[PDB]
Amino acid sequence: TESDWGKRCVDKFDIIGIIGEGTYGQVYKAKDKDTGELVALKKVRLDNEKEGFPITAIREIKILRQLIHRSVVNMKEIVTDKQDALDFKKDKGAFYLVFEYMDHDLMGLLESGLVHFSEDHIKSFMKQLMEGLEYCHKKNFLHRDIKCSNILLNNSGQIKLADFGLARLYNSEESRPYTNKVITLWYRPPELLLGEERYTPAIDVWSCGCILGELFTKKPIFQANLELAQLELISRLCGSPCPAVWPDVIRLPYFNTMKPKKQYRRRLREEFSFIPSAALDLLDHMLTLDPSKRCTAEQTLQSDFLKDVELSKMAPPDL
Amino acid sequence: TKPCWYWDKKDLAHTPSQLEGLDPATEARYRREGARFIFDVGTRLGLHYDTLATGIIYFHRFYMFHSFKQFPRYVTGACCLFLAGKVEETPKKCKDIIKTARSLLNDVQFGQFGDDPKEEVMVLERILLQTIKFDLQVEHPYQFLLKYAKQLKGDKNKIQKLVQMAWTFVNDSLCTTLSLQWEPEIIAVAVMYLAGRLCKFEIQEWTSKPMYRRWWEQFVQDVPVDVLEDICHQILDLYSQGKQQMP
Amino acid sequence: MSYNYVVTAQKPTAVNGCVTGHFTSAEDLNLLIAKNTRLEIYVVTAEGLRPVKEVGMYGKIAVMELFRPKGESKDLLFILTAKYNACILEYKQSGESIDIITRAHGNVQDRIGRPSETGIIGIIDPECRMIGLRLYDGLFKVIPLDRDNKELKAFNIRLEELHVIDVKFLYGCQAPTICFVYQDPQGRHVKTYEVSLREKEFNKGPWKQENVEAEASMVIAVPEPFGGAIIIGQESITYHNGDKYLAIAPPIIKQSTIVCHNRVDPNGSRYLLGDMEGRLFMLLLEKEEQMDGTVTLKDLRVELLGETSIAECLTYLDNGVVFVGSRLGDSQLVKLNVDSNEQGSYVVAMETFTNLGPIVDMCVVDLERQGQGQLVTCSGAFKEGSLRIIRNGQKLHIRTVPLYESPRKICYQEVSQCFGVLSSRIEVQDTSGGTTALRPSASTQALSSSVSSSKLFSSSTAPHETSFGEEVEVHNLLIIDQHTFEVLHAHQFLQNEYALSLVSCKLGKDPNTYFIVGTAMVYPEEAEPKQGRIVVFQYSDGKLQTVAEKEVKGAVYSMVEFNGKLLASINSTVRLYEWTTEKELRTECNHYNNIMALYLKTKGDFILVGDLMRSVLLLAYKPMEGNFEEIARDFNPNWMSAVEILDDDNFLGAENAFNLFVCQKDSAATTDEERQHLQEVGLFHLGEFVNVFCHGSLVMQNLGETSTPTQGSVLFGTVNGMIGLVTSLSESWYNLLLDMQNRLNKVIKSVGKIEHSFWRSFHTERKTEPATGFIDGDLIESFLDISRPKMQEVVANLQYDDGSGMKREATADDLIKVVEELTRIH
Ligand SMILES: COc1cc2nc(CN3CCc4sccc4C3)[nH]c(=O)c2cc1OC
Repeated sequence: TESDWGKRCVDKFDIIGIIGEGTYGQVYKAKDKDTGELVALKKVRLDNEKEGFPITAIREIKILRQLIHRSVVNMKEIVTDKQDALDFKKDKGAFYLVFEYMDHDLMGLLESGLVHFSEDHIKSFMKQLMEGLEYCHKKNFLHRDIKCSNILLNNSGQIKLADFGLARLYNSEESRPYTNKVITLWYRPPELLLGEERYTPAIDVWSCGCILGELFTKKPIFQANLELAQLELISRLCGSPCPAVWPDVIRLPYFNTMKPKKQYRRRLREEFSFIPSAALDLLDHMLTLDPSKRCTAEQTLQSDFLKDVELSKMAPPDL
Repeated sequence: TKPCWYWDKKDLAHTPSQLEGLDPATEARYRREGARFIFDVGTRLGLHYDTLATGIIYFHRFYMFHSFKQFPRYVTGACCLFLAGKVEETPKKCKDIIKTARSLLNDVQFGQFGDDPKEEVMVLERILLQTIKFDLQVEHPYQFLLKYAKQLKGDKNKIQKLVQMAWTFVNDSLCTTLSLQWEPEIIAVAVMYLAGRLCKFEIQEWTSKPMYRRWWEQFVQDVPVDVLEDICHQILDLYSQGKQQMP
Repeated sequence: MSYNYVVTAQKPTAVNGCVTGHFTSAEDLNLLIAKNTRLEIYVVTAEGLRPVKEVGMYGKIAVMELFRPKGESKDLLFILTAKYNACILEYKQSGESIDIITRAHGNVQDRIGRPSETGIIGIIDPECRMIGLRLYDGLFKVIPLDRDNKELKAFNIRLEELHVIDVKFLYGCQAPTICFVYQDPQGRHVKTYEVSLREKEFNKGPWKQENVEAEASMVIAVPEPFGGAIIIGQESITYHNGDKYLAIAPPIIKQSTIVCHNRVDPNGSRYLLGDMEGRLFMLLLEKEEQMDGTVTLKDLRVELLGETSIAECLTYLDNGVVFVGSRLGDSQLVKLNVDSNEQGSYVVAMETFTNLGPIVDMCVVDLERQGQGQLVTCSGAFKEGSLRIIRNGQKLHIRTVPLYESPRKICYQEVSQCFGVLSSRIEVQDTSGGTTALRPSASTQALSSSVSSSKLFSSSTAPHETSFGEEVEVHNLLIIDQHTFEVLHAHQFLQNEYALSLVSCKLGKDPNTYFIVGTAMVYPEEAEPKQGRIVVFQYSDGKLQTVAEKEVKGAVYSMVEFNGKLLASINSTVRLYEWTTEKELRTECNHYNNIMALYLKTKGDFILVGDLMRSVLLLAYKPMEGNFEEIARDFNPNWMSAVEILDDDNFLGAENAFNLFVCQKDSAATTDEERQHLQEVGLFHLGEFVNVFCHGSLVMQNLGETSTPTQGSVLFGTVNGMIGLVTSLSESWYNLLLDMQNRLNKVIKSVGKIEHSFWRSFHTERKTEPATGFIDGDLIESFLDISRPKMQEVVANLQYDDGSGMKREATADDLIKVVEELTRIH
């Protein structure tokens, strides 16, 4: 049946090339020999033997067989290298996670400098992204590494969220020890820079807001190489972390340790004056320092900017 | 889409273990010993209750596809717990599982691990993943016992007594094939049903529908009393075969 | 890591801008000509321009303007680079010593902003109170010109109009006032604001908004006798000033877009207008004086003067002399006469200044068998199209072959003692239903001619409607003699067929040498071409014969001969064809993991592929198997303009952001993933747009005499005419020259005080990285021009790391010899 994963052989795909390099293996583009559908194969190397099957892949197999959404990438199946019939122990062959193929990634469309996004294109893009994030956040899953690299785009304008390698469940009743270094620095929330370690789904919202700004400027908003340098850049635009705008900032580990040069005032509206008002309000709410005051995913979908968007009119990005 | 993980009691007469000449009593014993091994080892390591159960469910499902005579059970158990830790985000190093297993198993038992215990366990992971068809997410009776009980209102102390007695019954059912016969939701109502009988409580009074004698039907729809009683019979059988008494 | 060296063989020749004023002395009239990164200062005389000074800047010159603030004796120069380096410059001369003073400087880049579509605009107030900059959509940046602003500090005023076409400061206002054309969904409009330095915001402008032509392109600030502004469009010219409104729409300007303007008479009575087809117009402001004594604008008139080169910028000098500054063709000095000549023209060319124009393609060929090599470049565009033959002899000797049509690709076929050149010419839909060419050109002035009769796409049934006046491209293959450079034959391709790739080679066991062209059927409706041809031609006995054609399902962007087989890239696919004994192409194998296989280069059984957005991929042909294998890919995303193979492990690429990089096989065989990862080992901001990499050298080296340390030779041509050379170094030579650059950068004074390290940093809108693996040879070659005192300062405390001389302290004369050896590679 369709559900008996781990048995079908990778022979069933004609490998077309290596589309990317992943955390646990290299990612290949392949055509299905039986149907002709183009897929993406992620190689899992269990030959490491230090801790067996990578947990980053386990998270993606566990979570993506639960999540069904237009804007969440789909894992079609899991296939294997030709195994050793005589002995099960000797076998070191690897496993491939089959995903739907996506024509491009946002970083690539932007880094190559080719794409131009209009307001409506940004609406169709953000509406899909936030709708996907809501599905995940309502299912009590955290993405934990939202980056332009991980937003896969079809030429048609469909968006799918993809790398669930750092995804974990969130419990309101139980605050749990989490890893305080999840999202890449350019898209990392301020709360985690100070090392909260017990964080909300708001970490992902901050990233998606950073993407919203980046779609209007065509340049990433907060680019730095050091955690303190990022806090300063964020502080210049969103304001310096202070007790008045973020009451519980003091309970964060590094609040005394990490400090901006000045107590900068918030200038988000001024520096983003060119952004349409309907969107600017979204950015100010998404890039709010306090995780408890930062808007939710659903609230973004019930915003003047994204609420009245029609996904049927998926106006393709200008390519 | 998703695989079917439930059999009929009658089907357990035809596990690989049975067909290789193992009798029903022996396979049942092996299942209890392997499950309790997973339980005790993980408890020594400080593991969450969900992590213990997941390892146990992997274990029970494994021996629906393989024979106990070809896969030593304590190696399988250790591997199940090892994978369960990564699935449930309570990971442990394989060497630590082996260390604890050595403490708990005598030298004959630890013989199953062979000359290289870590290797025998790590090697099995490939077969375990393929066997459980990479369907790693598992739900357990505990969450439903708590979700369903939260909707009971009445004497705080009588309901808490109901919950703990039922929770004990959930822990004991992991030693049985009930995990392979009924969805967790039915097991949760069944353990509530049994404890209510034993404590002489009438649960319907605590429900929003106090004159609905079939209180379970708001929680799990379409559950016959026969199903709920068959489960109760199987749980108490463990209490009559061993020399412990209904809690 | 990798070590490479990059030098300029020919400096940029395209004129990016030109201004005239009183810069060197309050007395002389100067013409400042800006080429990419180069500023040329001339003194205007009646006989002709006199050169006085040339400086380089560590930046692309984006804005160049002359202003004279109250209290200064002479004009000062403002320049803004494309990396947002701003500065104010002064000319100072002490007898024979000429130097350029940096009076103020700073970088005006904003952390958050959207670069505008119509590019950086810089204007200065008529009272020299402020400099206006339009860098980002929705923002106007003001640098106030006070004496104390030596760092050029500035502030932003919110601008409601996000899409601005053009802006100028207006003459004759009570306050500093800007006039600009902007676009919103309702069309284009002209609007005014007043700029308040005290309030640091805009105040309501002197006159109301007026709706203007949809393609309104340029804004002219009209001098005080009249006041107001003129707006130039595609069909109409309009004048605006409060209540006054005029419009002239002479049909002559509709034919060709007007791109440049310049004021002739300081009063504002006459302006020069130029268009893309090279026509020069006089725009006349007819005056009417009322009894009140006030001077008003009565009417506007446009008069055709003649033809010039297609000019990016125009500047009137004196008498009838106009400087025609061309980026697509040769820059010129032309005389405007009051009386027309017998042909009806008032324009008579005086001098012609060489511009290698856009170098679309080029090849190196040893025409005279002199063990040297000469460079034949496809240069220029439209009526300025030419073939330029370049040889070394101390200056470069350049011979110009005019084509009067666009040259696209060139390849040399020795067997036939001729070049094959792909060209396109513009025809316009005419009343016959066909098309008519605007002027005769190479493809029409061929001795013998032929037209493709292929029936491949003839089934059509796809409608493409034509409107009278629309332009089309007509593509040809030209057979040009290598000695006379006379067009022997021209072959015209199908209607709507674009010639994209050209090679000359023998295939298989076929002894005949063929010209092979790869084409794409281009219809305006299509996002990406879906039909194409590979055509095999034979040039024999003065006639071109069609030998074979292969239909493909896409555009044949690039082709290259591969071990007797034809390697061609059709859109995403990279294909290898065999040439059968029946003289037809037969497919052997394909590679499909590409978005757009724009560029191909080969060495041995290895193939380097350049992609529109996926950087470079190293493929290999596995002869044992008859297929392709991916050796290594560059996973860093870049948009390629040209690629070249340096050696079996190093690969050279050019980015559309004016950057260069080198990728190498990671040479670590521990994991397969390492071998599949190309590590970008070199990063370098070139500052030019490289279209063509080409192995070869222009110097006549026997190599029996001392060989320079540099090894290998790659020449490249750029959009601004710049020709450069890339070569490799040993680890020892790189470190010496690198350590020296750091020493040279501390000693040498930069114009505008621009840090050299900043200039060469890799730069996209998104990223900035320090340069790596590249020696700026133009910096190294400047050691020989710095003062002897300065030379000694550079060589202090220097030790080598070469195995022959374990550690060798340097003298100035020792390094003078090392650099002089390096200047011999070009
Ligand atoms: C590791 O994450 C993934 C990234 C992916 N990127 C792309 C875009 N490609 C388009 C084709 C090519 S040629 C060289 C690079 C590129 C990028 N397409 C995918 O299907 C995809 C799937 C993934 O995981 C399931």
